[PDB]
Amino acid sequence: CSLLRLQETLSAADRCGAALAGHQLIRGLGQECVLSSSPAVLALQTSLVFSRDFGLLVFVRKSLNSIEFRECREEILKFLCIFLEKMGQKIAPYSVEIKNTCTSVYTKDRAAKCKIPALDLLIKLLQTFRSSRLMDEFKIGELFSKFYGELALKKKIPDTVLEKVYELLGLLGEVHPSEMINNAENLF
Amino acid sequence: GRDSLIFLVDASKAMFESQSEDELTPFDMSIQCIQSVYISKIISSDRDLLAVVFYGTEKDKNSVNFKNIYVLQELDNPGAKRILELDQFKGQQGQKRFQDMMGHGSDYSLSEVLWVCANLFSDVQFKMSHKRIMLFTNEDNPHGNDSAKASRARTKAGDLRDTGIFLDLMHLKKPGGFDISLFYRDIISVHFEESSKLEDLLRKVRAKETRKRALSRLKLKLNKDIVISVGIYNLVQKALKPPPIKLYRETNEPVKTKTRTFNTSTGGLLLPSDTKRSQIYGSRQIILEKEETEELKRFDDPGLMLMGFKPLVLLKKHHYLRPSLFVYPEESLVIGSSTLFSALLIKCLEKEVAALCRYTPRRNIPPYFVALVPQEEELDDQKIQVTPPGFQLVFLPFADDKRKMPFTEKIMATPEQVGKMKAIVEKLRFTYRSDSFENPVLQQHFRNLEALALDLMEPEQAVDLTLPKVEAMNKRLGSLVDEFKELVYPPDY
Amino acid sequence: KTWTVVDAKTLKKEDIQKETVYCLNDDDETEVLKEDIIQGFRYGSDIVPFSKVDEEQMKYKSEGKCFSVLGFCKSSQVQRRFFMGNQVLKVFAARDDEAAAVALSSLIHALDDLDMVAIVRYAYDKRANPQVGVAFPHIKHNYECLVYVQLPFMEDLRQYMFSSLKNSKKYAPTEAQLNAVDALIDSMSLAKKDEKTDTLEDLFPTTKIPNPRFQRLFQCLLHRALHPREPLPPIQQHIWNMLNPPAEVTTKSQIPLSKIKTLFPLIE
DNA sequence: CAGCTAATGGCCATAATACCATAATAATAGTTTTTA
DNA sequence: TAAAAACTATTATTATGGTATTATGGCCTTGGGC
Repeated sequence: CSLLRLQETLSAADRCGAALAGHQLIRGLGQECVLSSSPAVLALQTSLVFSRDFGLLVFVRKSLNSIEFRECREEILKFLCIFLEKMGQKIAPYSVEIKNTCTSVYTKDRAAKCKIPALDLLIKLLQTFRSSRLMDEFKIGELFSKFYGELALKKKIPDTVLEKVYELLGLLGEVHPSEMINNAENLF
Repeated sequence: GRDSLIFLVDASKAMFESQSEDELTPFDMSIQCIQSVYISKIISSDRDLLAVVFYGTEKDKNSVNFKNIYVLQELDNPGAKRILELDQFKGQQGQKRFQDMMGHGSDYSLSEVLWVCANLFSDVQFKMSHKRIMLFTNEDNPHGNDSAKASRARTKAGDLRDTGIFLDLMHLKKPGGFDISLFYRDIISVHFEESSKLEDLLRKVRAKETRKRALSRLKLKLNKDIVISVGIYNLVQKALKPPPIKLYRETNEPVKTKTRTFNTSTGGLLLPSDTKRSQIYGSRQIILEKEETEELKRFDDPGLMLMGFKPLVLLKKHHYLRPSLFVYPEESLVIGSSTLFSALLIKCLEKEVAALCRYTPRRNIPPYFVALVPQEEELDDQKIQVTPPGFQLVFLPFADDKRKMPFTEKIMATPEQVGKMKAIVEKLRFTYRSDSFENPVLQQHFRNLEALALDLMEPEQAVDLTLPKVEAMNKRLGSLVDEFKELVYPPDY
Repeated sequence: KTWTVVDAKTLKKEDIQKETVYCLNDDDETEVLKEDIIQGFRYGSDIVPFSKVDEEQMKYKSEGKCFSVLGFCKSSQVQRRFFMGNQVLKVFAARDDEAAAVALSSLIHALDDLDMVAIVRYAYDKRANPQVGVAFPHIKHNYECLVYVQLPFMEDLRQYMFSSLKNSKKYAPTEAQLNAVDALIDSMSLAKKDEKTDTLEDLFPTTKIPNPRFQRLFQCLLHRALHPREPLPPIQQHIWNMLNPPAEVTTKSQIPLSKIKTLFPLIE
């Protein structure tokens, strides 16, 4: 609630631009998210908290162009990929939702890559990527896998983020469906 | 790093008024001054940020929530409709409407204003250095009534200068250009001159460009056994624009176009693997790796080597090509080339001798033979530096340099000419300068962009002479070129 | 040539071309087709929407060509560094009716006596360009011309806060090393007086001694062109002969190369 | 025609572009320290 | 055992260039018995 109210509210006023305001916001409610934790009350209370801030930020920073909010998705995306391990499962709504979500966060790097942040962008999406993965999907991922495996198939980029260059190339391997696997191991 | 520069207009009352004078309110003159530097940083395109604020007035624009202020804009590198947004403010209709619509003049209090604009130095979120501010006032008397305001001037003033933050008052014509000397110090805050006006500002920055830059730092091993690291510097690059940027049509927005290689036969892709770097001639196509190419450069490494000592006068121009930009040998990191490099230049210049090097550009190259003249160190009383101590980075001449140039006979002149020719040139000569020299015909386009910047009719359409002025040509010298013309010839041109 | 970037495994350029791939800007920023776009910028904080049209029209220029003396000056205030450019024009007559080439010589020696330099517009002819630059007579007795070159343009001077080397007050040794390594500077003087023609033959005498990039490649060219793929091809030291000065000078540097290390230490 | 055109054969400068490649800064992590 | 900071170093940042490259750049060359 203060989690949820303070997040959707202050984060909402932030839709006129936030800068430090949002980020620390993202920090405190995000960071003081888990350090304040209890089974029952706080565990599943979060489960809805996390749940509906998912539904939020997909919208929120999806809209948000880059600006402050490249750094807002520093704060978040870090808190995201680390909040994967929070729920190994009960992911399914947020499995798929975050699936094409962070897909489009690759896309948000695709708007503007590089600088300092967009590194942090795709990088944080990468650990966002796998510990997420239970298998449990087929072409919800595989679809993504395809032209991820294009998006990294190419694209001279910084020395730093180059993990993505290879990032999903075997992660698509953990996606068992053949013919894309064919595509890659031919290509790779 | 990308710094602060600040416009401000004083207000007591009559300032936005014209003093009932029949030209302009010097307030407005200031207006176009603001225009001029903010616009100026279109051209110069300076990551320095600019300030537009007034005070001393009826209503307010601020966050400090006090009487007699207005913000105009927060610190910025400019904007086109930041320009336009401010462009309302010329003209008596815009004088007034600007005034009243914002409200114009009641009272003020001085150092209050200080930390006003200073507290626009609050506005810094980024890396700036220069704290530089300008007040626009004819005010002869800040006040006589409360000299506690005066103590406040002499009080917070020293703070704000001590803040490293610097405002002065240029000589903006209160009568005499000002008649006041008297108490004025507080109001205000490599050998040059100073000016009282904007015109200097205007033209001076019409073509102007970047200032603080030194980046990629190489080395010179002198021998194998001893060290210097060499600062690479551009006196200029033959400065050019930031070049045409991709923005799509109605969307107006950056394309974020990308490029890679599809297969150009089959609908597939292509990869740097899948290709290579070739030379082809005649029958034989020959293909060798982009790597193989890029390391075929390899001889040593980026870095430099004293290769010897040569008469400076040995080569003046039999020759010339792509310039030295100026490497200053670094001495902080590696000093003693403080001393070493010092006496080096001392005596090598004394010898009229120079240090040849083989320069190896960045991420290797094939390196090249280039002389280094020792560059002398020129400073006057206030230290005009024409010759920052260093080296002339002197490309050597090579085959390509001489790849071709003709030779044949030459038929020669007579002193009968030179008797006149000399003074003729004395009429054709000018003492020249360091300054007002460019290729404006490119400047004219960031004029053409000054257009959309102001969104107006015709550019500044300013004046440099890169083209000769006929009245002087036919004036000082005259037609004596006739004498020359019929000297040896009835030309018919 | 560019290092022709074409195919591997075939070499056939048929598969070969790069990807246009023009995109939209943001929020999936997807493909855009029909390459045409406006031609614009950001500058400052401001996007600079604009076209190629308003460019072309709004652009003042030269005509198709011209070359016009912009004036003259003495050479005293003038500096080699402040000779700028790369391309340089030996300029000879349109002759046959050579008269104004002779009077040209007249103005030339009107320049050379008084150390006089030329200030001239130059618009290159064949296709549509304005330019402006310095030009100056060079004198080598048998034949001479004026050379068009770029006048360094007022922006062209970068200048720093640099504290003077005129201040050595933090750095001085005893001269007693400095003089000696001067004598080195002689032993390392590349051009010393030779032939008693007062032609000091600069070891590394520039000139007929080329630069690698081409030479280097050329060895790559005979090798790989004429022999199969290999690692680094012969660097044959005639290469490095050129690269490195002669060791009578260098030998004469050796013990001075010693006095370097000895007399002149290092830090870091 | 008159002379063959005259756009054919050629194409150099550019500007543009690219790659492509750093400091100006600001981070990472980092391996030690014992603590436990 | 790790386990704590930890000031250190790293490699991370571009803004800014320079290469290097593209492209034709609007021109000089080619043609045929009437």
